[PDB]
Amino acid sequence: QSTLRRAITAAYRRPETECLPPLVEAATQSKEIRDAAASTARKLIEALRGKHGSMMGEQFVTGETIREALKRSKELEEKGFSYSYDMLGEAATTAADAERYYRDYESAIHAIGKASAGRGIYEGPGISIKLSALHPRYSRAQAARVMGELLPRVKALALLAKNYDIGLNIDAEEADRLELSLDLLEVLCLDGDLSGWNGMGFVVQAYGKRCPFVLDFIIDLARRSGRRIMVRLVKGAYWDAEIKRAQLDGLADFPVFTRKIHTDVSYIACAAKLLAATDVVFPQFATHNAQTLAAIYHMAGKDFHVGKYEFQCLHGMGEPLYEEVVGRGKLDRPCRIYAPVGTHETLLAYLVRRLLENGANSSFVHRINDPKVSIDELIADPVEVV
Amino acid sequence: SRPQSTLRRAITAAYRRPETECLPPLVEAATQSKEIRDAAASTARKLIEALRGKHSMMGEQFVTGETIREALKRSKELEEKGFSYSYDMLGEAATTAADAERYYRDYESAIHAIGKASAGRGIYEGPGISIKLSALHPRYSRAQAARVMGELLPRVKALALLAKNYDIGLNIDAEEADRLELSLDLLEVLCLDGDLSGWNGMGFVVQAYGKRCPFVLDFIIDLARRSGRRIMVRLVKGAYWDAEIKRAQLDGLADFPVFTRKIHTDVSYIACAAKLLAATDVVFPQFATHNAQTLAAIYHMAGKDFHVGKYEFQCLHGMGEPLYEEVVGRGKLDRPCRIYAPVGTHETLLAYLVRRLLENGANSSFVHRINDPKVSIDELIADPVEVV
Ligand SMILES: Cc1cc2nc3c(=O)[nH]c(=O)nc-3n(C[C@H](O)[C@H](O)[C@H](O)COP(=O)(O)OP(=O)(O)OC[C@H]3O[C@@H](n4cnc5c(N)ncnc54)[C@H](O)[C@@H]3O)c2cc1C
Ligand SMILES: Cc1cc2nc3c(=O)[nH]c(=O)nc-3n(C[C@H](O)[C@H](O)[C@H](O)COP(=O)(O)OP(=O)(O)OC[C@H]3O[C@@H](n4cnc5c(N)ncnc54)[C@H](O)[C@@H]3O)c2cc1C
Ligand SMILES: O=C(O)[C@@H]1CCCO1
Ligand SMILES: O=C(O)[C@@H]1CCCO1
Repeated sequence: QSTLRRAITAAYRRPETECLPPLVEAATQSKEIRDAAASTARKLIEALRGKHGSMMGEQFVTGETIREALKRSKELEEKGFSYSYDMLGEAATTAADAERYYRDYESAIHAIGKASAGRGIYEGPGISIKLSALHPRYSRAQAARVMGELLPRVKALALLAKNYDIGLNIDAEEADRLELSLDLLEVLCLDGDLSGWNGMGFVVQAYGKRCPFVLDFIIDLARRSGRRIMVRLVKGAYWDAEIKRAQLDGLADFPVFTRKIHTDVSYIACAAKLLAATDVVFPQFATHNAQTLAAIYHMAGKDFHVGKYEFQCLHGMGEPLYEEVVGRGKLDRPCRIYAPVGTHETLLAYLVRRLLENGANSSFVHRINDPKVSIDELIADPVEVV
Repeated sequence: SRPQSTLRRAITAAYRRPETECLPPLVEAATQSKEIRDAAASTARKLIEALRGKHSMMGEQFVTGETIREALKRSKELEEKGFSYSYDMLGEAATTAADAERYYRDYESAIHAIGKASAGRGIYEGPGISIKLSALHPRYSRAQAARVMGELLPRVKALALLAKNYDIGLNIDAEEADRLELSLDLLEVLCLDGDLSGWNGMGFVVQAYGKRCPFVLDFIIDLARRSGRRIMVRLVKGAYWDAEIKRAQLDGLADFPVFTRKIHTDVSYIACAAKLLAATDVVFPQFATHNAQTLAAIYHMAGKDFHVGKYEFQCLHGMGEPLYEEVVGRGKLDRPCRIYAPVGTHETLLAYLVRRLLENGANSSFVHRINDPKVSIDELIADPVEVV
């Protein structure tokens, strides 16, 4: 327990109207930055609108096996992309399923680590894992017991990632498991067996009210532990399910925002916090929204080196945008592709979240193709609109 | 004894009966002769081979129109070929009274439009409507059945009266397993309501993935006999499987209200089809499926005697037309098919579209397996009843 942890717990269901003022202030940019970002966003969107899958989900899977996915990665790697591979799987319901997912992650780390061949955590590939894949009652058992049995499995995977010097990211799932996953991150960052490795990564969801306070805790943890934690800032993939759970629970105040523009303001405010902490954390700005991207690109300033920060996108969604970003002819910033690996069976749940993401009228990836939506609207600054 | 005590006790007893105890009577009822199985395999092979010689996640292909007027206009082409329609004004799980009132008015306006378009074609040849009870009562899943019944019954009765006045079909869609009992009690009250006399358009869905399915059918067939209504019965597998599994896990159940082996649902469907085909005097069976093997099995089970009004097939808009173009029509199988036609926009599409992705994306689904290079035609035409 700490002042930083208390701020997280107190924010869990803080009224939405009380959450917004500090985010609005932090997301407010100078006129020079706003004008530059609007110019960059317009250029990106005009390029996107010069560009343009089925329910088999083929668009979203990088390969059936890690061997297949690694072979298919060379073309984009020399263009300036990197990869984070995800062996598909989540919400294990039996011990056998959790054991199989563990074996999949373990085998992937060996293949990815060998393929990395000493490129390190920024220039080379990494892996993403879901804690719900590794424990058979992740959401239905007591958090203390879940973390206790989960810890040795995650530590063993992190030790392999350290052996090869690759990144290992913990994906963020449902809101009620944020606290458990954060306790696990803290144990790992204080574990001397992992010293000298900066590959531990952690996702924080800007649609969540606790997001800035989680970031304060992580930034402080990185600074005191000496681990340069990789922090993937996302909006969030489970919004519809969080709303349904909160409505059923009789909750007046939800753990997530209910207006999309509030999530957008939260993201920019949290990006400002991360960009002020690049000494101690490695921010990873995961977004397909060209306005969000352009804002961060200008907020980050003129100084850049590989390892300072990166962007990220999902395989099958982000390539049109990021082909306008990576490379010396564009913005010369790197992007890491989240690359699902698996069979069609393990793909299904991930596909549902992609459908909720692509099919929502509020999503950038839907609006970019909507004839009713103007470029002027797409480049709007969320602080100015809210 | 309480009215229908034996039939009602059989439904309740089946609710969470162990799967292994449910299956033996279904396997026997679903067993067909070698001669019929050979003929059905030949028909299924032809249908699948056609399904490839003649021929999106965002699901524009699943919605017939944004308004009922638009949907009705777009229906003329397939009606000309011999298809019929059941229109669904998209929307469900009303969270407020205002939402439930909005959906009620959507349905009411749709019945007037569909009824005008029907122009006296009647309940079999002409279009109908499908409704979801969760759209018409706020917190349908949460409120006690006493409060839900007392407010929902007058609304559904009013819609049924409008459908009677135009002589069109009005079908109650089946939703989550925990609302089966309420919906069935509502069906009974409507079927015994003299104000609806002379109209056979009331319809009801039964889900063959549910353990209660044959016992619900027994209750419905008996209800048809005592009410004098020829109840339209849509036999489906079911659309909420993934959600039912998750809910039963969170409910702490040792035995779930749905089957967990996919071929058990197939056996259940065929057994229930045999029961319906033996009761066509008092119910109108509507076999909703996109599975060519299921379709062929029922086509042969039904035998050589057919007339429009005996039974029909059904399919979802954007899924079933390629298969049923090999079914409807004299040179094909000469059997009718009704298309379930959603009407709405992105604001009301989400829940339905999720169920379509889970249906189309699942490795166990026929519509996925037909495009799977690892699945032989032999496997697609195999009778699942012989596996068990
Ligand atoms: C590489 C990568 C990794 C990711 N990892 C994770 C992860 O581990 N865990 C996770 O949960 N997400 C993760 N995400 C995010 C998620 O999968 C979506 O991709 C992301 O939220 C889309 O945001 P955007 O900026 O591209 O799009 P935008 O269109 O700008 O934003 C869409 C987002 O807004 C939010 N939203 C929509 N409607 C509302 C509303 N009414 N009220 C409040 N908020 C709303 C949702 O978060 C939605 O996804 C990841 C994304 C990427 C690109
Ligand atoms: C016109 C029409 C109307 C419909 N109306 C309704 C309705 O009101 N309510 C409703 O719930 N459904 C309804 N359905 C059914 C549902 O929407 C699907 O279309 C249907 O279940 C798919 O069955 P199939 O025979 O086409 O395909 P198949 O591929 O043969 O069967 C797939 C089905 O098997 C079941 N299943 C999958 N995995 C398992 C498993 N592991 N264990 C047990 N069972 C499993 C599911 O029911 C799944 O949909 C309707 C379908 C049609 C065509
Ligand atoms: O699984 C999901 O949908 C998100 C995107 C990638 C990681 O977590
Ligand atoms: O809504 C659904 O998904 C099913 C199919 C049509 C009616 O009920």
